[PDB]
Amino acid sequence: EETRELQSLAAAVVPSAQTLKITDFSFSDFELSDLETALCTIRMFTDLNLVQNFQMKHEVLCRWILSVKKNYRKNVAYHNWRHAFNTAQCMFAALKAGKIQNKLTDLEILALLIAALSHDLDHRGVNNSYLAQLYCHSIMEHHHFDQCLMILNSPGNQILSGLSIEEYKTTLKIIKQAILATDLALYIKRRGEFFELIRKNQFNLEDPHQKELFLAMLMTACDLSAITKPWPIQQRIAELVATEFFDKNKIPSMQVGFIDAICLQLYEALTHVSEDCFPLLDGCRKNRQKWQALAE
Ligand SMILES: CCCOc1ccc(C(=O)CN2CCN(C)CC2)cc1-c1nc(C(C)C)c(Br)c(=O)[nH]1
Ligand SMILES: [Mg+2]
Ligand SMILES: [Zn+2]
Repeated sequence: EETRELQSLAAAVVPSAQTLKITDFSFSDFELSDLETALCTIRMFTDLNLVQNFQMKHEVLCRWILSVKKNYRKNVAYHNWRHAFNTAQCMFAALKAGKIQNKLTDLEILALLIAALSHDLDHRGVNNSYLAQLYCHSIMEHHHFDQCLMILNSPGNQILSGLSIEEYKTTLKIIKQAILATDLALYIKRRGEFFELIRKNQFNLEDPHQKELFLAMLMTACDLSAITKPWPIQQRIAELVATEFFDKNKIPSMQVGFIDAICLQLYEALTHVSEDCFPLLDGCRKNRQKWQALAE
């Protein structure tokens, strides 16, 4: 059943980015099979020039995508492969349609796409604590990175084998920071600086410190990007979140609070960095109006 999936995936035609709607901010996966999401993932790698620039063999990338998909848990309502897949599509869309791609290096883009796909690996649900104890420091995100690394090191799955050891180490580090950044605690701590810098037109991507901060903010933006979706889609994703959160009348005001506290300023900030990411902010504002109206 596994080689069959690999055989079938490796033998399929990969449709264009246009055919697959993968450049749209309003993209939805509900109508896609797992196979189809795997094909969209290949297309994302190829059209970001990653397959070319890093000499990835087709069967290795296919196997890697399948390993990643398999290491999410289907029984988890929201934090599963479709969430990761959606997070990466949003990354792809921000890079392409959002014109973020030109601001970054090839290695940065490679790391971000891998991070996006890998950032919740082996997640067991927000209400699960499976522990050995010992608090935070982003323990879950460290686990996700560890799972990402293990897959990258797996026989037949080494899509980074084409990089030199120096490139490899640099990219692993970007991937690690990128995944660690999806800890909402780290986002809240590092937020203010990002907003402060933009507030004064002080923001500059050339400074390595600010580049790294931006990559962190970008990860969170894609991670949360379901609340930017067209209303019929957001309503449905919110169903999944609600299901995992309690594995419904207070939900509208929760969503408004979430949007106000965490989402709005982020998407406003992103749109400042790049005008073309505006549809994310527009979508987020549109969902605030819908949720608020429900809250009465
Ligand atoms: C849909 C069912 C209810 O979901 C939520 C409920 C509450 C929250 C909050 O963050 C609420 N608190 C309340 C206190 N406040 C300062 C704002 C933050 C987020 C969510 C939420 N989290 C997420 C992600 C972080 C998983 C998404 Br995506 C989402 O659409 N909603
Ligand atoms: Mg996470
Ligand atoms: Zn996530």
